[PDB]
Amino acid sequence: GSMSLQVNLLNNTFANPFMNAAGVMCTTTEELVAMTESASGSLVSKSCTPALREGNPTPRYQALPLGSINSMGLPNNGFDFYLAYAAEQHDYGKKPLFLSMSGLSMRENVEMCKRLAAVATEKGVILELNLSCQVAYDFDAMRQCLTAVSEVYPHSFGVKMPPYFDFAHFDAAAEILNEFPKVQFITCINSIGNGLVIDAETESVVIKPKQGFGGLGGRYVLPTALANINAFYRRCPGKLIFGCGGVYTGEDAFLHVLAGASMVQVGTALQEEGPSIFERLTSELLGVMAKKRYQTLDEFRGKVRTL
Amino acid sequence: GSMSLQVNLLNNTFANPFMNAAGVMCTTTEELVAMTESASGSLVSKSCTPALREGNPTPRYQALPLGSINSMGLPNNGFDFYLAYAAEQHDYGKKPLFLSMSGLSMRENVEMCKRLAAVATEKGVILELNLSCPQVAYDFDAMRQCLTAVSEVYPHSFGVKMPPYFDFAHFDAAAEILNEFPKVQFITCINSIGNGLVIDAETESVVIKPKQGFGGLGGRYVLPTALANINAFYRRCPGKLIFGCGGVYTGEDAFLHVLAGASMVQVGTALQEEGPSIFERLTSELLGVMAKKRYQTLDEFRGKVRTL
Ligand SMILES: Cc1cc2nc3c(=O)[nH]c(=O)nc-3n(C[C@H](O)[C@H](O)[C@H](O)COP(=O)(O)O)c2cc1C
Ligand SMILES: Cc1cc2nc3c(=O)[nH]c(=O)nc-3n(C[C@H](O)[C@H](O)[C@H](O)COP(=O)(O)O)c2cc1C
Ligand SMILES: O=C(O)c1[nH]c(=O)[nH]c(=O)c1[N+](=O)[O-]
Ligand SMILES: O=C(O)c1[nH]c(=O)[nH]c(=O)c1[N+](=O)[O-]
Repeated sequence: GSMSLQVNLLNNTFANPFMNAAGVMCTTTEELVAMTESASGSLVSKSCTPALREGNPTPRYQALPLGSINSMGLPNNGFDFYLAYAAEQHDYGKKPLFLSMSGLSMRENVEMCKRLAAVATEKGVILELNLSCQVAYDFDAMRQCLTAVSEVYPHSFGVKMPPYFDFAHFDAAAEILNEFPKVQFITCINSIGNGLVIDAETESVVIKPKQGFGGLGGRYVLPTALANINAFYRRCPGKLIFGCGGVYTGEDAFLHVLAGASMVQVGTALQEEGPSIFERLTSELLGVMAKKRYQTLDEFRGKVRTL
Repeated sequence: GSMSLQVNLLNNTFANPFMNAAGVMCTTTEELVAMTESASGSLVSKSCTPALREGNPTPRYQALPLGSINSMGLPNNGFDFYLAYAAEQHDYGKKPLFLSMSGLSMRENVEMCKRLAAVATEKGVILELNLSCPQVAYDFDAMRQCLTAVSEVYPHSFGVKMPPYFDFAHFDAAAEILNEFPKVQFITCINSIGNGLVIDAETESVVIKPKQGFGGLGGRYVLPTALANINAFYRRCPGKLIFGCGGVYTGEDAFLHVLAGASMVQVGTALQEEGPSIFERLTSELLGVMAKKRYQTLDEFRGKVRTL
């Protein structure tokens, strides 16, 4: 049986659906290069602000048996850096590039988008707009953010969404997203926000910022991620869903795709394993498909059976 | 060292902080009796509606390696039934009783509370008002109005069962509302992480029937969210007690709930999977944890989680 993890979307061809989750292993040149050199089908740069940010005091990330918790504080090299990477450095012959943007205000997103436009046009970098860096838990702030970006940014882009936890919210968020035809992918999900990990041995939290509260990733978040992927897969039929959350194995990735994911992003697992993980994941996902007699992702994407 | 899991709150003494989570093993008489006969410090009856509800088509619960997912649909024997249990059958000599209430409207809650009042007065049953039934607690206006309406007609302290929140803006907003109501003397954090979707890779299907497979997550999945909420509310509602609920499988998990601020610790998924004998193991495990850590009482470390 001939098989393929190839994905075609956004006027690009991807060798496989895998890419890093924004913020994981994608902050520095070396990381971006490592992601480019990896087996991943794509990569996305660390969510950027107009200027570099040191981020939060450490420890600000902690790997856990069931995932991770982090309150990084948006450390990044600043927009110029990621723009320059996209404009001059990235080898688009190897794989497409997503640039994650997380302006701390509408104005910042507008100004970065205005500059990104030309690089997107010339080089084909694709914006993933981080709406979940809060913003998308305020549907008005979300609408305004998307409106502003859509107004100034003359390309399709995607949005990185925080998880929602009820249909009213799935419906409200989809309704808004569907109002913006430039939003051509939706990445579900960012962390499950503000969990609190307590180490029983130390009787303390495990990250320093925010009294130990931080975003959960990893095994914790898989059913929430699947819920969100599928929810928006159903509710935004005009749009692609990128899955993100709880992917450690080809099998997990298979679940993302069944739920409706086109690309599958890997955060916590990648953080722990390094970009070699993509060789394992592609292999595993092919293995899963082989055992299940699938040849292409199209054959089961979004086809999760309900009862 | 002499150690105690005793908890004292709302004019009651509890042998230990453990109780079932509302909805787990507390729907029928047999279940309520078993929970009463168990080693638990307390119990709470299945969230009730004014009339019986058969709930959702099955399968509507699935135990999972990392917890559970359910969309039960509020199956319950109806308020009269739980009121009768509280009025006539429950052995208060054994342990205090909580009655979970989940009217589908403000009016329903008001009408039940009107009737619950006398029984609370007479027998000392304590209301846990479910504001997170699959959503009042994700609508702050509704929440305030609901608490106002209930507070108007219910002349007793009670607690509220909250859904998890996921940011400080919501912890603040929720806490601000709850702090407006002095009758709200405890807050139970948390109900399920709502509307997860479990997909069985083997069957390529969801695992519960209602709502296209979407359902509330419990168990290991939810512990850091539960701890976050417990602690968030513990911090923001200093005049209230927090009951922890979410992801408790061991005395160590319970120790974490208490460290985060919990007074009572509710056990849902783990209890579903192990039955009420779990309470002997949990009390034993928590005591063991405390002995190792040189704590004698829950007071000593409740809410004392160290930040960096
Ligand atoms: C250390 C770390 C940094 C992250 N940085 C970003 C980021 O910059 N932008 C973003 O949209 N998400 C960021 N995330 C969230 C991830 O992109 C992903 O949504 C989340 O971790 C769930 O995926 P996982 O379960 O594979 O970890 C970060 C997560 C981690 C753990
Ligand atoms: C089968 C089942 C039924 C439940 N029924 C109720 C209920 O009637 N009222 C309520 O407030 N919560 C209900 N819950 C939520 C639990 O009370 C608890 O908030 C949640 O499961 C998290 O606890 P856990 O991790 O120990 O399962 C139910 C949960 C399960 C799994
Ligand atoms: O703190 C982070 O960098 C972070 N952590 C996350 O888990 N998700 C994010 O979106 C972000 N962010 O700021 O873009
Ligand atoms: O569907 C349930 O019974 C259920 N399941 C939960 O996980 N939480 C609830 O509050 C409720 N409820 O209706 O009261």
